[PDB]
Amino acid sequence: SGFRKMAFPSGKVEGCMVQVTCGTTTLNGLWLDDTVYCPRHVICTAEDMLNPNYEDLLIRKSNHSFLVQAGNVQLRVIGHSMQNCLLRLKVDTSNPKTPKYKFVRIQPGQTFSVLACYNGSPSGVYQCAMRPNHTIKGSFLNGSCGSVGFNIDYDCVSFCYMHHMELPTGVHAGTDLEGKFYGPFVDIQTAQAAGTDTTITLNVLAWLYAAVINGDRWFLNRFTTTLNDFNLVAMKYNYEPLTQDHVDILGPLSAQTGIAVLDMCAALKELLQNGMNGRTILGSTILEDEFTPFDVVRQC
Ligand SMILES: *C(=O)[C@H](Cc1cnc[nH]1)NC[C@@H]1C[C@H]2CCCC[C@@H]2CN1C(=O)CCNc1ccccc1
Repeated sequence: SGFRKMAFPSGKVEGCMVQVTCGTTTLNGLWLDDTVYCPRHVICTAEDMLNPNYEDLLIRKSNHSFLVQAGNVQLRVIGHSMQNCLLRLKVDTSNPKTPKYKFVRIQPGQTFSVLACYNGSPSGVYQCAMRPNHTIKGSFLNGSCGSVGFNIDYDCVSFCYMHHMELPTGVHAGTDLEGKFYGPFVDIQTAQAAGTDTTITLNVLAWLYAAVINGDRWFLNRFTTTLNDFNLVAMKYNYEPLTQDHVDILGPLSAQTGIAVLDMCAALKELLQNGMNGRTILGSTILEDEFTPFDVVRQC
């Protein structure tokens, strides 16, 4: 019993973290086989950042402009190239701790584990959701660029996020491991806004199932609804529409608890319309939207 934010074990990813320095900037990189990936902004000076022409900045650099350190071992840079908003540095040593891995582009609403690193050194691990507005609500400080987000399936690490920046609102923006930003952002030091966020309805419902699996039942009722009248109320409270595909995804949880999806939906409508009246669900007064159905099943 019990239900916690739970990250994947981070060892496989820890063995890939290195330190990358260019001039006086030090930030993290990811060392897979004979390649190190890091934010290309590592090459910018204070002035360059404002309005960088990265192709111009990079052609001016050479292999010895980059220092890569793996623990206290220097790795020799023998090649460099641009990979959208990442640099790809080729090193003379293949990482012997390279796990089975792939690069995935995470979708809105999906979760991943973040390994926050400073100076090439892992510092903490936590779960985050890709927000509908293509930001993550992380916890990152200066020096954390290059920190990665990942999931694990069996043996295989699926890297999905590399951290670039914090927006003014205090949320975070970064790239996939092909170097393409999530969302409308650019790697310039200018104020950028994200779109208006919305709540991840599928995840809220999953969490409500988790609550029931853990014995929190007060918010259940016998009121029911159709998918359409649920959606009308969702829209009013800035919740994502719920689709039949989403309903289907909740099938196993629904079968496990004996609570039909639309009946839980009726439970959520009531929670949205009248609040909680001083009570908690899994210890929270907030409707939690960063556990997916999969995170619920895997844990409960
Ligand atoms: C990187 O580690 C940091 C991540 C962070 C900070 N708080 C939470 N996460 N982001 C660095 C930040 C943003 C990027 C955006 C793209 C262009 C470069 C820009 C550099 N950033 C700075 O804060 C720069 C601060 N001054 C500075 C000047 C010269 C060289 C390095 C840094």
